[PDB]
Amino acid sequence: LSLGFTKALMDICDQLEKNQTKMATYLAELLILNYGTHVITSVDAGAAL
Amino acid sequence: YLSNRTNSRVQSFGGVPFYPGITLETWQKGITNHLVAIDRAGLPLHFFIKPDKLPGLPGPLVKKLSKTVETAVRHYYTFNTHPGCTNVDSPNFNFQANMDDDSCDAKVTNFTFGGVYQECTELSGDVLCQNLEQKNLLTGDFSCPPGYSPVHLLSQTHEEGYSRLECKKKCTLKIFCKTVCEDVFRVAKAEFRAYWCVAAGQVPDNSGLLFGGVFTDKTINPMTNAQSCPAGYIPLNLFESLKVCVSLDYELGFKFSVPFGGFFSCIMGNPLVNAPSLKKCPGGFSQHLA
Amino acid sequence: DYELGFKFSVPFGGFFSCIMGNPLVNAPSLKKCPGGFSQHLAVISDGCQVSYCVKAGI
Amino acid sequence: YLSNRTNSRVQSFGGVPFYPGITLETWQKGITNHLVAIDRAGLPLHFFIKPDKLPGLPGPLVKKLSKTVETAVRHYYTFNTHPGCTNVDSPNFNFQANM
Ligand SMILES: *[C@@H]1O[C@H](CO)[C@@H](O)[C@H](O)[C@H]1NC(C)=O
Ligand SMILES: *[C@@H]1O[C@H](CO)[C@@H](O)[C@H](O)[C@H]1NC(C)=O
Ligand SMILES: *[C@@H]1O[C@H](CO)[C@@H](O)[C@H](O)[C@H]1NC(C)=O
Repeated sequence: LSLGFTKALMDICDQLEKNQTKMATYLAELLILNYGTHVITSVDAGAAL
Repeated sequence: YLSNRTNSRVQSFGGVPFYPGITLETWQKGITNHLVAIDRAGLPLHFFIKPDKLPGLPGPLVKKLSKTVETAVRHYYTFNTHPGCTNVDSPNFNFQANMDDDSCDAKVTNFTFGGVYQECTELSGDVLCQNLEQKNLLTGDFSCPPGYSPVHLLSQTHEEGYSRLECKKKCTLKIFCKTVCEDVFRVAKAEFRAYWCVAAGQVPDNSGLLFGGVFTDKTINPMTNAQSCPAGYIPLNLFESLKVCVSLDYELGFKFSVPFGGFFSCIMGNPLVNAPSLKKCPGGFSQHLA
Repeated sequence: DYELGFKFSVPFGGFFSCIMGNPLVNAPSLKKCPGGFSQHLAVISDGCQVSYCVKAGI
Repeated sequence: YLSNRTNSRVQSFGGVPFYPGITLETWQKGITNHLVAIDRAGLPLHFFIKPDKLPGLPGPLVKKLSKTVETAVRHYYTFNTHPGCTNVDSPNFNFQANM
């Protein structure tokens, strides 16, 4: 994983260990808003016209 | 009476900045860089939240974390993950500890008033009926769908002239005949009767649908911020120049629908409330021009 | 053929036009979309839309 | 009443980026690199899980491992290896410890 991704992830994990559900779920929502709902594992470098 | 009409539309992504006089070649040779992801595939990110892919962290806690992230997605996926309200749009009177960006121009709370219907009446000649026939889709002909009411949106008339076709043979004195081809002027007219389709009462979800998207060739579609139909929309050209887009499928409509209502012209009536006793804007939705 | 269909089939159903009837249930007594499969467009024919009931099981 | 109708469809893989005015030659001469696997053949990967091809590891355990991998393939091969459900598509209401 990237650096920022791991940062956000272990941040939510510290929120869950810190039992703060509200801030935790909001941080997860921010994560999904900030990193999208899917990670790409394949693209096709090309062009079209 | 000469009339050329030329169109052209290149749509390239992505090479060298296109320009009309370009060859079909210098495009290609200039593709060295300027590559673009033309197709892509991946996985749901919850799949990537696993103890192996993560550094030293407690085992079951990453299970907790994956479930939480996945549920957050789920929330954001089905609806706009609403704990209390739409928040970022007009942050004035909203509960904004969450994230939610439904829409802003809401002024009515009316119901799912689906359906699309009209009437193309001919006044003279047979020209305009063939192209101004914006027949209903929900029935396959000129009708409303069950549970809906084909209330008259607006009536209107036009007057256009086409030099028709005329290849007719004429006998001189029943012995010989000549074919006198002579195309003649004619002002045809059609009375365009639009009939806005609106639900009568509570809809059964089996045959009650929601839609959205209206614009002309001249007026921009603020729905999509374009002059075409958004993905998953047939542009139903109900009006003289409107192409009323249809959310014929749930798929992305559930999150891009904007559950509209209906309204006649300012001189015509209206379908909903603010037994024919009322005639004025059906509820709220102040004059947002279309 | 079975060969790759078994994994790329999407075990569809059938459906007439919105004005015509339908083959399945939701003795001719019913006339409306055969089961579920909300209006997933496939083609329009002079006003009527032609769709199906395309199941996506195993 | 005149009506031409022309089609054209090149489909090349893979040489120099094709373009209509290209000769049938400058295509070829420009194939120096831009090679592409036009045909391929291999073996099932379970065949490659064998104690010789593997470094120091317990003998019968690699037999276990090969059988497990092969069965996983089998699962993924016939159907979509379903323990409980389709999982990654719409991850909302699915059992997603599998694939
Ligand atoms: C966390 O919150 C739950 C629910 O309020 C509570 O039962 C628990 O004691 C709290 N602390 C820990 C360490 O789980
Ligand atoms: C445009 O009109 C001219 C006559 O002015 C005609 O010769 C020509 O074929 C028309 N079309 C184009 C593409 O030039
Ligand atoms: C196209 O039409 C022209 C006449 O305008 C004709 O001479 C020619 O043979 C047709 N076909 C092609 C490929 O140009």
